[PDB]
Amino acid sequence: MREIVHLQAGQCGNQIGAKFWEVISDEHGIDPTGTYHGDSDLQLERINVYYNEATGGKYVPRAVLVDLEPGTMDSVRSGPFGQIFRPDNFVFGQSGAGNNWAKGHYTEGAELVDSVLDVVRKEAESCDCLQGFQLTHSLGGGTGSGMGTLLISKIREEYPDRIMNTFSVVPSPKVSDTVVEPYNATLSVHQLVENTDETYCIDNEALYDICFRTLKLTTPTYGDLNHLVSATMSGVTTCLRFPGQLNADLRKLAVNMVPFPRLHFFMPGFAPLTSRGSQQYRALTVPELTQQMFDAKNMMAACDPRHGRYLTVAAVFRGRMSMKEVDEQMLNVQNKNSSYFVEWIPNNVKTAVCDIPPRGLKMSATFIGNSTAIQELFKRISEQFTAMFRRKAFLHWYTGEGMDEMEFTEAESNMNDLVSEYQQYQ
Amino acid sequence: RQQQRLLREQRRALDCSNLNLARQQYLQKKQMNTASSSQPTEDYFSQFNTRSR
Repeated sequence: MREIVHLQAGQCGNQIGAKFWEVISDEHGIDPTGTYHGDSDLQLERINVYYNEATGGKYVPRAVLVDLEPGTMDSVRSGPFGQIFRPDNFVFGQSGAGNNWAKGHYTEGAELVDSVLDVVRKEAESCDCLQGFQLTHSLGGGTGSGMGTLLISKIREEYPDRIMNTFSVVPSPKVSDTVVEPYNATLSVHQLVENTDETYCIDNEALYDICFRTLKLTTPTYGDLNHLVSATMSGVTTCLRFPGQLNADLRKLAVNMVPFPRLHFFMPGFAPLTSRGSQQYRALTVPELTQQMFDAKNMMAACDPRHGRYLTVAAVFRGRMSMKEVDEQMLNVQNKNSSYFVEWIPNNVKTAVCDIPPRGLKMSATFIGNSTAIQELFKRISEQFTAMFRRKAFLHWYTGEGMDEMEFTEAESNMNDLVSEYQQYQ
Repeated sequence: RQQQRLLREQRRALDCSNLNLARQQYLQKKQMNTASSSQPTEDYFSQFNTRSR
């Protein structure tokens, strides 16, 4: 009765969406064929938030799968959990987007956006009270960033009052794997700013930085970065599914977080990350989650919040804990250092507590901070957009799809205002 | 004099009652203290081996 419709597009979208549904299914006791084999009863109580119903105790997810080529839809169906997705939910074209924004947004995606909008309208009209949507896509691509911002513009004009959440993978310039990456990212942030209620900024550099430094993985891979993203994608929805002592759904975490409508770019972090060797040296308590939840070597964005000021802060706890030790640590972190916390908000931290911890741990947490220090991510894109654009570097790929040079001009000034909308609070 | 003796007896009976209550509360908090603090099993380690992309 508070359903969430999950949408994801691209190779980045379908490879986070494949790992995310591996995490929810374990957490609700669903086998790789769809039958409930759990042990407790609270797993089956609110399974309809993410899962539909079929014949014979079979739960098929409420997920929509979009791509512009059939090459990444076959690695989804050939995985461990590929047989639980409904076969109609795969929507795929026949020729790709080619790392082009405009083919995803005007040429190849416009003939495909009217076939996905049939699927999501079939599932949004099967929920008693749909809480909101989700996206998981990539801004450094052609179908995540081109068609994925064409669904958002088309969903928000048909279901406008709901929640439109995204988990965007913004590009990183230290580890970058596409020449024409600054053109796709600049033309999409202009479209995210007016059409999303929330947006979590994830950089692949800041996910490699955790596996080398914190988890001490000698071989990080894309299958291990997608579990850090999926663990915090289910930590924000944990009180819609399990009882607690202080609940928080998705709409409550957006009331206490965005003071002005254009300032909704967050930065996630997940608290108990521990290596195999240093496992036995740590007595994990409430003080030893809030030291890692708030640490600047832990954020899932390649920006340092010691250069800015926290506008607001979230904290979503799990596990059977005490409401006094949780509440004295949020007051403690505010009062020691008042240069990093803004002054026209007197209490910046919002806290929530659930009761059912994740698989294998007995306590966990999640940090969603709203920092002024996220403006150093857009400025660094916009020094490489206009380094290229003064010479008109790769522009003939884009103008030949039916664009103009003003679309590059209007989506550069409109993102340089979001820098100077954040610049007046630091 | 007999009513004063009765008052002393009632106070002693109540004191023995909350003495036994004190013992059972001590055992209650002694199994409360061991069930908050968490340790991770092998189920927390085994997911980071899988996946080769």
